[PDB]
Amino acid sequence: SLAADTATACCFSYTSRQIPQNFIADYFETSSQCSKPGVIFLTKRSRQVCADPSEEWVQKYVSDLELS
Amino acid sequence: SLAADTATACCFSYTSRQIPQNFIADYFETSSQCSKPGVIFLTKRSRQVCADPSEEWVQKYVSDLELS
Repeated sequence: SLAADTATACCFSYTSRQIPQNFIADYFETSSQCSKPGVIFLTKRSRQVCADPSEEWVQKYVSDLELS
Repeated sequence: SLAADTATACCFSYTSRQIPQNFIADYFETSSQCSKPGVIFLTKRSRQVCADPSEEWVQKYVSDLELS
């Protein structure tokens, strides 16, 4: 099940404060074509939050999502 | 009326063939932070189409949208 082609989402700035984990609904990695490495978190209320893939809390949140 | 911050849409490739103009519903210019200059057209069926801002048919479609 492939996705219809579409503009690419990119992160040009990261959130400076960690999101409460109970807000997190999903995540996905941004394209490498983008200027900066990126993790976009999706909240329960469908807010998009750009995050630094190198930060530990980001890596933790991603891991918790993947292993459940 | 400002917009909630969000991942930035970017175009990393342009459509190679011109869209039928009666398909076009709206347009917007992509951020300059993006790698490439971009016009994203939005079709009646909400398809997103990346287009080269330098091409004449793109400039024409944008003009027709702006002046109506």
